[PDB]
Order: sequence, then C-alpha cells, then structure tokens
Amino acid sequence: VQKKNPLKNKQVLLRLNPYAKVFAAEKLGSKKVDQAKIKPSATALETLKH
Amino acid sequence: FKEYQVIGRRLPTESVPEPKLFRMRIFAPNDVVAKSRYWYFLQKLHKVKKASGEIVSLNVISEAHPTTVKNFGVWVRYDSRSGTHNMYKEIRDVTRVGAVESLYQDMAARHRARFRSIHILKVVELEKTADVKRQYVKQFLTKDLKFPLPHRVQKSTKVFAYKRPTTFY
Amino acid sequence: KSKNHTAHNQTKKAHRNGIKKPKTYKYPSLKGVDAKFRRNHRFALHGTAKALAAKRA
Amino acid sequence: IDHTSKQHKRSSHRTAPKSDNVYLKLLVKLYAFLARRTDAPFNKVILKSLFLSKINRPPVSVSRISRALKQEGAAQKTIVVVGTVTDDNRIFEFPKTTVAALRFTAGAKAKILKAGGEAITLDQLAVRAPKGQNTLIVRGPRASREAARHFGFGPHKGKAPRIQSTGRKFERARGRRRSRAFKV
Amino acid sequence: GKSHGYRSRTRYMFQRDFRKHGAIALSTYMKVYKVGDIVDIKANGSIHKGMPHKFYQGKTGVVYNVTKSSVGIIINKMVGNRYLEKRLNLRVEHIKHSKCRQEFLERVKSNAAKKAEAKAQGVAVQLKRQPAQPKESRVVSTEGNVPQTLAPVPYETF
Amino acid sequence: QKTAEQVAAERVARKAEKRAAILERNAAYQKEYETAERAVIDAKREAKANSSYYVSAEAKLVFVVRIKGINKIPPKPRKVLQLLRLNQINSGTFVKVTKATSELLKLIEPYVAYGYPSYSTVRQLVYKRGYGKINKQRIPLSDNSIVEANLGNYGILSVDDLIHEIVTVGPHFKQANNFLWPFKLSNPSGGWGVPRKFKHFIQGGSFGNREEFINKLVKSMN
Repeated sequence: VQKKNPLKNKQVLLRLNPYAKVFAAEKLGSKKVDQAKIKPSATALETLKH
Repeated sequence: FKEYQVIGRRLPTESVPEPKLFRMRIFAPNDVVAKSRYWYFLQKLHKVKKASGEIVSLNVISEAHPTTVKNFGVWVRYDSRSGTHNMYKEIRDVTRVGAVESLYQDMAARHRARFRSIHILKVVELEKTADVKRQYVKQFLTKDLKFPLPHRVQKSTKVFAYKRPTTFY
Repeated sequence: KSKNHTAHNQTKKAHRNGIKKPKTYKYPSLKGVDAKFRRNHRFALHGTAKALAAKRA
Repeated sequence: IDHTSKQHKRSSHRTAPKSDNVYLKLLVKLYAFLARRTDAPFNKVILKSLFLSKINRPPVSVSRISRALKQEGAAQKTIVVVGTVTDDNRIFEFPKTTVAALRFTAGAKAKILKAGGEAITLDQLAVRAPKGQNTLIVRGPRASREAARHFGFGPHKGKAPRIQSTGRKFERARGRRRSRAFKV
Repeated sequence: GKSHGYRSRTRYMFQRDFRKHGAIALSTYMKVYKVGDIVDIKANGSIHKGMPHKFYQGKTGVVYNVTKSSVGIIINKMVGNRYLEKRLNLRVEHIKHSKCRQEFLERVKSNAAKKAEAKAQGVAVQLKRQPAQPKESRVVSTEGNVPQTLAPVPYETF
Repeated sequence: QKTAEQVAAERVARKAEKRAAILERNAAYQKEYETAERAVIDAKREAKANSSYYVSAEAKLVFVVRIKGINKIPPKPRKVLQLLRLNQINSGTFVKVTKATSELLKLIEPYVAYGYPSYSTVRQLVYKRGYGKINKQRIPLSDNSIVEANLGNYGILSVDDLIHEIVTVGPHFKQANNFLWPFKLSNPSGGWGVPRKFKHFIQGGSFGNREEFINKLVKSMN
C-alpha cells in the first residue's frame, strides 16, 4: 500500500538482498584494491602521442 | 571538447585477417561523437562503414604541457554556402583542445561556419616565431609585451549604486 | 469540380480491421482441382476406409 | 500513451445472465460458488452455459441424449444438459438413465421416466456431482436455426435469402440461372 | 479515356530479358511440381498461354493442383483489408520452384542429425538459429601492423 | 484452524533457509561482477603492454528510453515502439542486442534514447521502478518472494537474481524482461542536458545511441 524504494529505509533494502548487509559492512564500494603495477607499453604511447 | 584518439580496423574477412588499422586525432566532445567523427572521416578516405568495420580503441589524448602558451597552426576545410575552402588559421592557445574549440567559434563568428561544416585537417604547434605568419598572432610575440586594460567595468550585484562609477585601472 | 480519387486514410482504415489472413485449413477445398484426379481420389478414399475396417478385427 | 488495443474493452461474454428469472439466478449463484471453489473445469462450463441466451441454448432432443450414451465407455454417465430437453418420437428404445437438464418437456420428462430413468435439475446435479464426477455435457445444434441460414448471404455463398414467400415467382429469375442473364 | 487492360503497364515486366530470348531452356519443363510445392511466379513473355496476370509477377504461392501443362497456385492477395485466396492456373513456364523452401528443408535435415548426434553423445544441443550477436572481445596486434595516421584531406578542385 | 501457529514456526524456518541461499548467490554474483569488470581492465592493460590494442566486447544489453511522446510518429516505428513496449513517453526496456534488435533500434532511432547500462543502473531501476507483469497486471517487486513464484521455473529466485539475468544477458533474459514491466522513468532531474531533445548524439540532442551516457541520464530519470 506504500511502495518503498529499497534505496531508502535500509530495512526494506535488507528485506531484499540479505547480501546488502555484508556488502554494507565490508563496504565493498571501497575494496582498495591492487597492486604493484606494470606495464606502460612501447608503441601504444608512440602511436597515441604521435 | 577533448581530443580523442580513435583507432579502427575495418572487420576481419576470411582470406584477409589482421587488417591495416587506422588512427585519427578526433577533436570530439565525447566518446560517442569521437566514434562518429572517426567513421565520418574514414568513410571519406576508404571503402569502410561503421557497419562493415569496427573501432579498435578510443583513447583521450591530453595536452602534454597544458600551461604553456602555444602558437597553434590549424588547417581547415570549411564548406560555405557557395563552395568549400581550405584555410590556415593560427591560434594562441594553451592546449590543442582549447585552440580547436576556439577555432570553431572563430570560424562560426567570421564565416558563420558551423561545427558540422568544418574539418580540422591538421593542427600544429609552431616552434619558431616567423613560422607564425598571421599578424594577429604576431602581436603577442613581442620582446617585452606590456599593455593596459583601459575602460574597466564593474559588475554591481545590486540594481542601484551611489558612488558614481569609474573606469580607472 | 469535385475531387476525383484518393487512397488517403485508406490503409489506416484497413488496419482497424486487422488485415486478417486467409486463416488456412487442413483439408482445403478440392473444388477446382483436376476432375480426373478427384474421381480417383474418391475411390482411393473408398479403398482406405474399407481397409481400416479390415484392420479392426 | 499509445494504446495498442481498444481501451475499456468489455468482456464480450455474458458474465451475468441478462435474464431476470429469479430461480436461474439461484442456479447461477450455486454454480458460481462451485466454479470458483471446486477448481473443476466442468463447473466453469455449466456456469457459462447457464448465462447463454435462449438462441444459444437450443433444445437437446432425448434422441440426441441417447446417442451421447451410445458412445463408447459412456453408457452410465449422467447427461448434463443446460437447456431444454425436448421429446423426440423418432427414437423408440430410450435407455434407462439419469439426465440433468434446466427444463424438460412433459413429453421428454415422461419419455425418460418411462425407461426407469431420472429427470434431474441442475441443483440436484450439483449435490450428486459437485466436481462433475462421471458427467457428459451435451449441447443442442446451434448452426441449425432458421435465422442462421440467412446469415452470411451473397454470391456464391450457397445460403438462404430472406423471403416471406415462396417458390417460383419469388427470387427465381434474373440472377438464378444462365437463362436469365447469370447464375448469381 | 483511361485504360486498364489485362496486360496494362507491362512494357518492362514481360519484356523477355536481355540476351535470353526465344526458346526456353528445357529444364524448366522437367521440374516436378507436386502439390504443396511452393512456387514463385515470373512471367515469360514468349509463353503467351497460361500467362499469369501482371499482379502475381513476383508473388509466391502454393501448388493446389497439377495438370497436363500447368499447376494451380493459390496466392493470397491482399485486397482492401482482407486477403482473398486466389487460385491461379499457370503453365509451368511461368513458374520457378521457391528456393526459400529448399533452404528450410535442408535445415530440418541438419536439425535431425544435430539432435540425433547430441542425444546419442550427451544430450546438450542448442539447435535453433540465432541472430548475429554482438562481437566478443579480442586482442588486435600492432606487430607488423602499426596504425596509419589518417587525416581528412583539403578540398582541391575535383 | 488448530496447529496454525506452528506453521509460522515451520514456514519462517524455510524462509530462513531461503534467505541464506539467496545470500550465497548474491555474494557470488558480487564476485562475478567485480572480477568480470577487473578481467576487462586487466585484459585492456596486459594487451596494451604487448603493443596490441584489446577491444572491448560489443554491448550485450541495451536500454531504450522513449524520448518522443506519442502522437505524430509514422506507422512503422510506431509498431516497433509498440514491440519494445515503449508505449508512453520516458519509458524503458532492456533490449538484448543482436542484429535483429539493432535493426529495430535503427527504425526508431529518432524517438528514443538508448545505450548500454550498468549493474548499478539496472540495479537502481529494478529496485525503484521495477514491477512485474503478474497475470497481465502491473504488480511491483516489493518483496523478492513474488519474483520467485513467477520466474521460479527459469531459475531467478530474487529480485537481484533477475537483475543478474538482465545485466549479464543470461539465457532466460526473454522471460525476465517480459516479466519486468516497462520502466516508467520520470523526466530527467537535471534535464536532457541540451536545448533540443530531438536531434541525436553528435548534434547535441538527446536521441539515438549514446553508448554509456545512458547510465548518467537514466539514473536521473529514475
């Protein structure tokens, strides 16, 4: 009798997607992530930059 | 604007895989216009069309040294009501993108030439002064350039004022 | 004086109906089909009917 | 908003009987009750076939009923008619059977009961057969009505023109023979 | 006065062909139109008898009847708002077998075997057709293939 | 009548079992999305190192928003705007791109916007303006036990599990997306980011394909 919009309340979000708790608690929109990094290229900077 | 690189293959046919690849420095406002403008410029040089073909890579090229004032030579094919012309305008700007933005305005103001009329044929930072042919660039390449901004004007946020305004500067 | 022909609106009108297909049927009308064939196709059917009675024994 | 279809399109189906008939509206009520709550197909049928108008509920002859018994593995089934059951004197040996109908004629009620049979009404049918256990629904022939011959008339449809009278001197000349211009 | 005679406006439609006049190649007459066969209709100027009306040029029907020199062909022509089935009586020479049905019949025979092979081996099939998909991802090599810098050209005369 | 309060202890236990099972999918789907995102990034990078340009895969899934309102459309792209089910204005789909459905998009190209949305977008739509088509009838997705009843034949036992089938373009896309009732997005809160909505993406206007600039928009229209 009232639509709720599960990006409001949480309690309704968490009535859907039980995973949303996990997801919220571990944050996930965050996960560092990564990493010692390589590699630049060789030609793909030559071609690009011209 | 930005200056997209756009690279495109054509497609692979049986018999001729690994095709020739092409590349254009498209001055397009976004990924999507890049991919048009690339194909619009391809379709005038080869027998390939967005259908019978593919983009390989968009890469947005950034200005190497974007706080250095440069004398950008630009060649332009622009289409008038009557007939289509070449050109060569020169633009003191701090990026290619800004130049080529500010060319399209300059074309539009001086030739009513819309973005859709103009091709940017080539753009070039001119190394030497002397290669700067145009007088209207040359002005600002003078040994010790000082100038005033006579007739300064103040944007009063209010309607009225009491002091009676001044253009001193 | 008065306007002579047109087919304006005329398709739009036709698609309010639907443009309903023929409908088609298993067993179309053998009316029109070669009379030589027809005649024998009756005896054919007379034959196969009798045989299905014989198989039910 | 682009409407594909015609909006507020009605049922195109008698959901209720346009009949006023008190009793029949009892007999709906009871079968409506069932249709819903049994979830037997059979009750949804009866309920619809009550709402049919008189044209659409044509009389089932106790001859026809007899045929529907002489079917294989159906000689003991309870013949549910929803319509009149009319007497038929073309048959003779009408078998001993139960029959639910809306209305019988005093010919056909007697012709059933003479056999040892049982003239039932649709409520009594409900008691015995709520879900329709061993029923066998019979319908009268709808396409053989005196109107329906005229329906869909034209060249060369092979149908009956509407005429009061009669035979010759009445739509038998020009357009009904090669000899008077053409044959329709 | 206006005119709409049986062969109206055919000037080009029955115009025989180019470099294909005269006698008709004899395979035409050989081809066996059984009932149910699907057939397209090209008129054949040459053969004046049993010629289809200029409508059905192009149209593609079913054979409902065969006889001495001719097939019957039911083409459902639109007309106003409702397709009336129309029974032609065409001589073979104005017909050709419908290639569209030939391709389909093959695809059934393949779909027999793709199912028979798969159910014998291990069930898993997928044997409809599917419309050409979005291209999947790939690596494309610049090795032996350095990308050419194109530019739009200046407008020269011609 | 009796032992009915025990059934509450029965059925809620079965639901405590389902919510675990629905959790352990959604944990995996999250792993599937983040890896598939990464695996394209890595593939882009690894290839870039080797001289080679990696090309992204064509967009499997496309989201058609109707732009033009009903009432002066020709017959053909009216029929097609009827097949996508963009019968209102400002309404959406998810059309699984093929060749077949590319060419439906080429018919209606000046009455729609479209492009390639994201999990995020598909997520934001479906939770907000997601409804089911439940015995005809626009029933909303409220609570994920309803979706479960309808699509349970083709898998799909939560609203997120449906989003999956949309986003990824699973084999039961056709039933998910026919179950999902057409989106009724509002008007874009920012605005169309133009002056003249009816033009195309090279010419300013909001229509036609716009690869990934659909995501930016629809999030507002939602």
